[PDB]
Amino acid sequence: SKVTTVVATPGQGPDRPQEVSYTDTKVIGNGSFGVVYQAKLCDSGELVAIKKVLQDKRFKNRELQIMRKLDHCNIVRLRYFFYSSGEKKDEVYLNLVLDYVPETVYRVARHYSRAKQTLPVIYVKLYMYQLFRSLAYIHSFGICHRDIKPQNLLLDPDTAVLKLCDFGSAKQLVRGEPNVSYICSRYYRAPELIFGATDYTSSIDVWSAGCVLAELLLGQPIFPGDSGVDQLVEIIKVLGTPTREQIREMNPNYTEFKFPQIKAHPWTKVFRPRTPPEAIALCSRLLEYTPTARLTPLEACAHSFFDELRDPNVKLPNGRDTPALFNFTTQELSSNPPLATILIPPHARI
Ligand SMILES: COCCN1CCC(CNC(=O)c2n[nH]c3ccc(-c4cccc(F)c4F)cc23)CC1
Repeated sequence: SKVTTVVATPGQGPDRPQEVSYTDTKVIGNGSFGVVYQAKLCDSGELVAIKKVLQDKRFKNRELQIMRKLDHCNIVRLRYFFYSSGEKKDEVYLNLVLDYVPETVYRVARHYSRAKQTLPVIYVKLYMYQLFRSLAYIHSFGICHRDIKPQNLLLDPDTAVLKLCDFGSAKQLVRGEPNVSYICSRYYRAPELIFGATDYTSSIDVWSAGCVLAELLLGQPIFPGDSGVDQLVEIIKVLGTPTREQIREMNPNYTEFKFPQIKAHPWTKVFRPRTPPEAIALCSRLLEYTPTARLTPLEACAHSFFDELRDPNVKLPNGRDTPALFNFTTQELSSNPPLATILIPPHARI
Protein backbone atom coordinates (compact mmCIF):
# COMPACT_ATOMS: atom_id res chain seq x y z
CA SER A 1 0.00 0.00 0.00
CA LYS A 2 1.31 3.45 -1.08
CA VAL A 3 2.70 5.81 1.60
CA THR A 4 1.63 9.47 1.88
CA THR A 5 4.10 11.87 3.57
CA VAL A 6 3.00 15.33 4.80
CA VAL A 7 4.53 18.16 6.86
CA ALA A 8 1.95 18.38 9.68
CA THR A 9 1.66 20.77 12.65
CA PRO A 10 1.06 19.45 16.24
CA GLY A 11 -2.41 20.21 17.69
CA GLN A 12 -1.02 21.23 21.11
CA GLY A 13 2.08 23.36 21.83
CA PRO A 14 3.76 25.99 19.58
CA ASP A 15 3.84 25.71 15.77
CA ARG A 16 6.66 23.16 15.14
CA PRO A 17 5.73 21.23 11.94
CA GLN A 18 7.07 17.68 11.49
CA GLU A 19 7.16 15.08 8.74
CA VAL A 20 4.36 12.52 9.28
CA SER A 21 3.95 9.44 7.04
CA TYR A 22 0.80 7.28 6.74
CA THR A 23 -0.76 4.47 4.70
CA ASP A 24 -3.86 2.19 4.30
CA THR A 25 -6.26 5.07 3.66
CA LYS A 26 -9.96 4.17 3.41
CA VAL A 27 -13.12 6.32 3.32
CA ILE A 28 -15.23 5.90 6.49
CA GLY A 29 -17.62 8.92 6.45
CA ASN A 30 -18.78 11.97 4.49
CA GLY A 31 -20.96 15.08 5.00
CA SER A 32 -21.44 18.72 3.90
CA PHE A 33 -17.93 19.48 5.31
CA GLY A 34 -16.24 17.02 2.87
CA VAL A 35 -14.88 13.53 3.78
CA VAL A 36 -13.39 11.50 6.73
CA TYR A 37 -10.67 8.75 6.36
CA GLN A 38 -9.09 6.01 8.46
CA ALA A 39 -5.30 5.65 8.17
CA LYS A 40 -2.27 3.98 9.80
CA LEU A 41 0.83 5.94 10.88
CA CYS A 42 4.01 4.36 9.45
CA ASP A 43 6.34 4.90 12.46
CA SER A 44 4.17 3.76 15.42
CA GLY A 45 1.53 1.59 13.65
CA GLU A 46 -1.24 3.56 15.48
CA LEU A 47 -4.55 4.12 13.69
CA VAL A 48 -5.90 7.64 13.08
CA ALA A 49 -8.98 9.40 11.73
CA ILE A 50 -8.38 12.18 9.10
CA LYS A 51 -11.15 14.80 8.63
CA LYS A 52 -10.59 16.46 5.19
CA VAL A 53 -12.57 19.74 4.64
CA LEU A 54 -12.53 22.35 1.83
CA GLN A 55 -11.25 25.52 3.56
CA ASP A 56 -11.06 29.07 2.11
CA LYS A 57 -7.47 30.42 2.14
CA ARG A 58 -8.39 33.85 3.63
CA PHE A 59 -10.72 32.75 6.47
CA LYS A 60 -9.74 30.81 9.64
CA ASN A 61 -11.36 27.44 10.51
CA ARG A 62 -13.52 27.59 13.71
CA GLU A 63 -13.28 23.85 14.47
CA LEU A 64 -9.44 23.98 14.23
CA GLN A 65 -9.14 26.85 16.76
CA ILE A 66 -11.46 24.96 19.18
CA MET A 67 -9.52 21.65 18.70
CA ARG A 68 -6.10 23.29 19.34
CA LYS A 69 -7.16 24.53 22.83
CA LEU A 70 -8.67 21.19 24.07
CA ASP A 71 -6.76 18.54 26.00
CA HIS A 72 -9.00 16.03 27.83
CA CYS A 73 -9.14 12.21 28.17
CA ASN A 74 -12.87 12.12 27.19
CA ILE A 75 -12.33 14.29 24.03
CA VAL A 76 -10.77 12.96 20.80
CA ARG A 77 -7.23 14.39 20.52
CA LEU A 78 -6.08 16.54 17.61
CA ARG A 79 -2.73 14.86 16.97
CA TYR A 80 -1.81 16.94 13.90
CA PHE A 81 -3.19 19.21 11.19
CA PHE A 82 -2.01 19.88 7.62
CA TYR A 83 -3.07 21.52 4.35
CA SER A 84 -3.42 19.72 0.96
CA SER A 85 -4.09 21.39 -2.43
CA GLY A 86 -6.85 20.68 -4.98
CA GLU A 87 -7.17 20.48 -8.77
CA LYS A 88 -8.77 23.96 -9.17
CA LYS A 89 -6.93 27.24 -8.33
CA ASP A 90 -7.19 28.54 -4.72
CA GLU A 91 -8.60 25.10 -3.63
CA VAL A 92 -7.06 24.23 -0.22
CA TYR A 93 -8.18 21.41 2.11
CA LEU A 94 -7.66 21.44 5.87
CA ASN A 95 -6.88 17.94 7.20
CA LEU A 96 -7.38 17.20 10.94
CA VAL A 97 -5.50 14.09 12.15
CA LEU A 98 -7.46 12.70 15.13
CA ASP A 99 -6.97 9.46 17.10
CA TYR A 100 -8.95 6.44 15.88
CA VAL A 101 -11.35 4.80 18.32
CA PRO A 102 -12.81 1.42 17.19
CA GLU A 103 -16.51 1.71 18.32
CA THR A 104 -19.33 4.19 19.03
CA VAL A 105 -22.22 4.38 21.50
CA TYR A 106 -24.59 4.22 18.47
CA ARG A 107 -23.14 0.93 17.23
CA VAL A 108 -22.99 -0.68 20.71
CA ALA A 109 -26.54 0.40 21.65
CA ARG A 110 -27.78 -0.96 18.29
CA HIS A 111 -26.03 -4.34 19.01
CA TYR A 112 -28.12 -4.71 22.20
CA SER A 113 -31.33 -3.41 20.52
CA ARG A 114 -31.19 -5.87 17.56
CA ALA A 115 -30.61 -8.79 19.98
CA LYS A 116 -33.64 -7.63 22.13
CA GLN A 117 -31.36 -6.82 25.10
CA THR A 118 -30.79 -3.77 27.33
CA LEU A 119 -27.27 -2.28 27.69
CA PRO A 120 -26.18 -3.10 31.30
CA VAL A 121 -26.62 -0.14 33.68
CA ILE A 122 -22.85 -0.16 34.55
CA TYR A 123 -22.06 0.83 30.91
CA VAL A 124 -24.87 3.44 30.98
CA LYS A 125 -23.25 4.94 34.11
CA LEU A 126 -19.72 4.80 32.63
CA TYR A 127 -20.62 6.28 29.24
CA MET A 128 -22.92 9.06 30.58
CA TYR A 129 -20.54 10.10 33.36
CA GLN A 130 -17.63 10.50 30.85
CA LEU A 131 -19.94 12.46 28.52
CA PHE A 132 -20.89 14.87 31.35
CA ARG A 133 -17.14 15.24 32.11
CA SER A 134 -16.42 16.12 28.46
CA LEU A 135 -19.24 18.68 28.60
CA ALA A 136 -18.07 20.14 31.96
CA TYR A 137 -14.65 20.73 30.35
CA ILE A 138 -15.81 22.33 27.04
CA HIS A 139 -18.52 24.45 28.75
CA SER A 140 -15.88 25.95 31.14
CA PHE A 141 -14.35 27.65 28.02
CA GLY A 142 -17.84 28.78 26.85
CA ILE A 143 -17.73 26.18 24.05
CA CYS A 144 -21.03 24.49 23.19
CA HIS A 145 -20.76 21.32 21.06
CA ARG A 146 -24.27 21.59 19.49
CA ASP A 147 -24.30 18.01 18.11
CA ILE A 148 -24.36 15.59 21.06
CA LYS A 149 -25.69 12.27 19.76
CA PRO A 150 -24.64 8.56 20.04
CA GLN A 151 -22.65 8.59 16.73
CA ASN A 152 -20.30 11.32 18.12
CA LEU A 153 -19.58 9.33 21.32
CA LEU A 154 -16.58 7.15 20.45
CA LEU A 155 -15.68 4.19 22.69
CA ASP A 156 -13.07 1.53 23.29
CA PRO A 157 -14.98 -1.67 24.29
CA ASP A 158 -12.01 -3.18 26.23
CA THR A 159 -11.23 -0.11 28.45
CA ALA A 160 -14.73 1.53 28.44
CA VAL A 161 -13.10 4.95 27.70
CA LEU A 162 -15.59 7.33 25.97
CA LYS A 163 -14.28 10.13 23.69
CA LEU A 164 -16.46 13.01 22.42
CA CYS A 165 -15.80 13.77 18.72
CA ASP A 166 -16.98 15.97 15.77
CA PHE A 167 -16.62 19.63 16.74
CA GLY A 168 -17.90 20.76 13.24
CA SER A 169 -21.05 22.32 14.84
CA ALA A 170 -19.23 23.64 17.97
CA LYS A 171 -19.10 27.30 18.92
CA GLN A 172 -17.91 29.79 21.54
CA LEU A 173 -21.30 31.17 22.73
CA VAL A 174 -21.24 34.90 23.55
CA ARG A 175 -24.16 36.51 25.43
CA GLY A 176 -26.00 38.96 23.17
CA GLU A 177 -24.45 37.60 19.91
CA PRO A 178 -27.04 35.51 17.99
CA ASN A 179 -26.69 31.85 16.99
CA VAL A 180 -28.63 29.69 14.48
CA SER A 181 -31.67 27.83 15.89
CA TYR A 182 -31.77 24.96 13.31
CA ILE A 183 -28.84 23.12 14.91
CA CYS A 184 -28.22 19.67 16.55
CA SER A 185 -29.46 16.35 15.19
CA ARG A 186 -33.24 16.36 15.30
CA TYR A 187 -33.91 13.62 17.90
CA TYR A 188 -31.42 15.26 20.33
CA ARG A 189 -32.51 18.89 19.64
CA ALA A 190 -33.50 21.02 22.68
CA PRO A 191 -37.04 22.44 22.71
CA GLU A 192 -35.83 26.12 22.79
CA LEU A 193 -34.16 25.52 19.40
CA ILE A 194 -37.45 24.19 17.91
CA PHE A 195 -39.15 27.42 19.15
CA GLY A 196 -36.53 29.36 17.10
CA ALA A 197 -34.38 30.67 19.99
CA THR A 198 -31.21 32.42 18.82
CA ASP A 199 -30.12 33.41 22.38
CA TYR A 200 -29.54 29.99 23.96
CA THR A 201 -26.83 28.62 26.25
CA SER A 202 -24.69 25.49 26.74
CA SER A 203 -27.73 23.78 28.38
CA ILE A 204 -28.77 22.62 24.85
CA ASP A 205 -25.96 19.99 25.19
CA VAL A 206 -27.42 18.89 28.54
CA TRP A 207 -30.81 18.34 26.83
CA SER A 208 -29.02 16.35 24.12
CA ALA A 209 -27.18 14.30 26.81
CA GLY A 210 -30.52 13.62 28.55
CA CYS A 211 -31.89 12.26 25.23
CA VAL A 212 -28.82 9.94 25.02
CA LEU A 213 -29.38 8.65 28.61
CA ALA A 214 -33.07 7.95 27.91
CA GLU A 215 -32.12 6.18 24.66
CA LEU A 216 -29.70 3.83 26.45
CA LEU A 217 -32.35 2.99 29.09
CA LEU A 218 -35.19 2.47 26.53
CA GLY A 219 -33.25 0.73 23.71
CA GLN A 220 -34.52 3.33 21.18
CA PRO A 221 -34.68 7.12 20.70
CA ILE A 222 -37.05 8.74 23.25
CA PHE A 223 -38.22 11.57 20.85
CA PRO A 224 -38.19 10.18 17.24
CA GLY A 225 -39.68 13.17 15.33
CA ASP A 226 -40.27 12.75 11.56
CA SER A 227 -39.58 16.51 10.94
CA GLY A 228 -38.40 19.67 12.78
CA VAL A 229 -41.96 20.52 13.97
CA ASP A 230 -43.16 16.95 14.78
CA GLN A 231 -40.04 16.81 17.06
CA LEU A 232 -41.91 19.14 19.47
CA VAL A 233 -45.00 16.87 19.30
CA GLU A 234 -42.86 13.86 20.35
CA ILE A 235 -41.39 15.84 23.29
CA ILE A 236 -44.93 16.99 24.29
CA LYS A 237 -46.13 13.31 24.37
CA VAL A 238 -43.76 12.65 27.34
CA LEU A 239 -43.21 16.06 29.01
CA GLY A 240 -46.73 17.43 28.37
CA THR A 241 -47.49 20.83 26.87
CA PRO A 242 -45.11 23.58 28.09
CA THR A 243 -46.68 26.39 30.13
CA ARG A 244 -46.46 30.01 28.87
CA GLU A 245 -43.78 30.65 31.56
CA GLN A 246 -41.77 27.67 30.22
CA ILE A 247 -42.31 28.95 26.64
CA ARG A 248 -41.06 32.41 27.78
CA GLU A 249 -37.97 30.85 29.50
CA MET A 250 -37.06 29.16 26.18
CA ASN A 251 -36.64 32.70 24.53
CA PRO A 252 -38.63 31.89 21.37
CA ASN A 253 -38.72 33.71 17.99
CA TYR A 254 -42.09 32.06 17.07
CA THR A 255 -44.75 30.30 19.20
CA GLU A 256 -47.50 29.91 16.51
CA PHE A 257 -47.58 26.07 16.24
CA LYS A 258 -51.13 25.95 17.75
CA PHE A 259 -50.57 22.68 19.72
CA PRO A 260 -53.49 21.17 21.77
CA GLN A 261 -53.00 20.66 25.55
CA ILE A 262 -51.56 17.23 26.52
CA LYS A 263 -50.88 16.00 30.09
CA ALA A 264 -47.36 14.92 31.17
CA HIS A 265 -46.64 11.17 31.01
CA PRO A 266 -45.14 10.11 34.41
CA TRP A 267 -41.37 9.41 34.14
CA THR A 268 -41.69 5.96 35.81
CA LYS A 269 -44.18 4.81 33.09
CA VAL A 270 -41.84 5.96 30.23
CA PHE A 271 -39.12 3.40 31.10
CA ARG A 272 -39.17 -0.34 31.94
CA PRO A 273 -40.41 -1.57 35.40
CA ARG A 274 -36.87 -2.55 36.52
CA THR A 275 -35.19 0.77 35.43
CA PRO A 276 -33.24 2.15 38.49
CA PRO A 277 -35.08 5.12 40.18
CA GLU A 278 -31.87 7.25 40.22
CA ALA A 279 -31.60 6.88 36.40
CA ILE A 280 -35.20 8.13 36.06
CA ALA A 281 -34.51 10.98 38.57
CA LEU A 282 -31.38 12.06 36.66
CA CYS A 283 -33.32 11.95 33.37
CA SER A 284 -36.13 14.15 34.89
CA ARG A 285 -33.50 16.84 35.79
CA LEU A 286 -31.91 16.80 32.28
CA LEU A 287 -35.07 16.79 30.12
CA GLU A 288 -36.55 20.03 31.52
CA TYR A 289 -38.33 22.61 29.32
CA THR A 290 -36.87 25.55 31.27
CA PRO A 291 -33.17 25.61 30.15
CA THR A 292 -31.92 27.15 33.44
CA ALA A 293 -33.68 24.39 35.47
CA ARG A 294 -31.44 21.71 33.86
CA LEU A 295 -28.46 20.33 35.81
CA THR A 296 -25.02 21.58 34.79
CA PRO A 297 -22.66 18.81 33.47
CA LEU A 298 -20.71 18.93 36.78
CA GLU A 299 -23.90 18.62 38.93
CA ALA A 300 -24.93 15.72 36.65
CA CYS A 301 -21.56 13.94 37.31
CA ALA A 302 -22.31 14.36 41.09
CA HIS A 303 -25.84 12.75 40.85
CA SER A 304 -26.59 9.58 42.93
CA PHE A 305 -26.94 7.53 39.67
CA PHE A 306 -23.12 7.61 39.35
CA ASP A 307 -22.38 6.51 43.02
CA GLU A 308 -21.43 2.93 41.88
CA LEU A 309 -18.56 4.49 39.86
CA ARG A 310 -17.20 6.16 43.07
CA ASP A 311 -17.30 2.86 45.05
CA PRO A 312 -13.67 1.57 45.42
CA ASN A 313 -14.61 -2.10 44.61
CA VAL A 314 -16.08 -1.29 41.14
CA LYS A 315 -14.66 -3.17 38.11
CA LEU A 316 -15.62 -3.62 34.46
CA PRO A 317 -17.51 -6.82 33.42
CA ASN A 318 -14.35 -7.98 31.49
CA GLY A 319 -12.35 -8.09 34.79
CA ARG A 320 -10.27 -4.90 34.22
CA ASP A 321 -10.24 -1.67 36.25
CA THR A 322 -12.44 1.32 35.33
CA PRO A 323 -10.83 4.25 33.41
CA ALA A 324 -9.61 7.42 35.20
CA LEU A 325 -12.90 9.06 36.36
CA PHE A 326 -11.59 11.35 39.18
CA ASN A 327 -8.44 13.22 37.96
CA PHE A 328 -10.38 16.54 37.81
CA THR A 329 -8.31 19.65 36.95
CA THR A 330 -9.15 23.13 38.39
CA GLN A 331 -10.35 24.17 34.88
CA GLU A 332 -13.04 21.43 34.78
CA LEU A 333 -14.14 22.18 38.42
CA SER A 334 -14.37 25.99 37.79
CA SER A 335 -18.23 26.14 37.51
CA ASN A 336 -18.69 24.79 41.10
CA PRO A 337 -15.45 23.94 43.09
CA PRO A 338 -17.37 22.75 46.26
CA LEU A 339 -18.58 19.69 44.20
CA ALA A 340 -15.02 18.15 44.48
CA THR A 341 -15.95 16.54 47.86
CA ILE A 342 -18.73 14.55 46.09
CA LEU A 343 -16.86 14.04 42.77
CA ILE A 344 -13.46 12.94 44.20
CA PRO A 345 -14.23 10.23 46.84
CA PRO A 346 -11.75 9.47 49.75
CA HIS A 347 -9.72 6.77 47.89
CA ALA A 348 -9.26 9.01 44.77
CA ARG A 349 -8.13 12.21 46.62
CA ILE A 350 -4.64 13.76 46.11
C1 LIG B 1 -19.76 -0.36 8.45
O1 LIG B 1 -18.41 0.05 8.77
C2 LIG B 1 -18.36 1.12 9.69
C3 LIG B 1 -16.91 1.48 9.94
N1 LIG B 1 -16.75 2.32 11.13
C4 LIG B 1 -16.59 1.50 12.34
C5 LIG B 1 -16.65 2.37 13.60
C6 LIG B 1 -15.51 3.40 13.59
C7 LIG B 1 -15.60 4.32 14.79
N2 LIG B 1 -14.62 5.42 14.76
C8 LIG B 1 -14.94 6.66 14.38
O2 LIG B 1 -15.98 6.95 13.80
C9 LIG B 1 -13.93 7.74 14.72
N3 LIG B 1 -12.79 7.49 15.38
N4 LIG B 1 -12.16 8.70 15.51
C10 LIG B 1 -12.87 9.71 14.94
C11 LIG B 1 -12.63 11.08 14.84
C12 LIG B 1 -13.58 11.87 14.19
C13 LIG B 1 -14.76 11.32 13.65
C14 LIG B 1 -15.77 12.17 12.97
C15 LIG B 1 -17.12 11.98 13.28
C16 LIG B 1 -18.11 12.73 12.67
C17 LIG B 1 -17.78 13.72 11.75
C18 LIG B 1 -16.45 13.91 11.44
F1 LIG B 1 -16.10 14.84 10.53
C19 LIG B 1 -15.46 13.15 12.03
F2 LIG B 1 -14.18 13.38 11.69
C20 LIG B 1 -14.97 9.94 13.77
C21 LIG B 1 -14.04 9.13 14.42
C22 LIG B 1 -15.52 4.15 12.25
C23 LIG B 1 -15.61 3.24 11.03
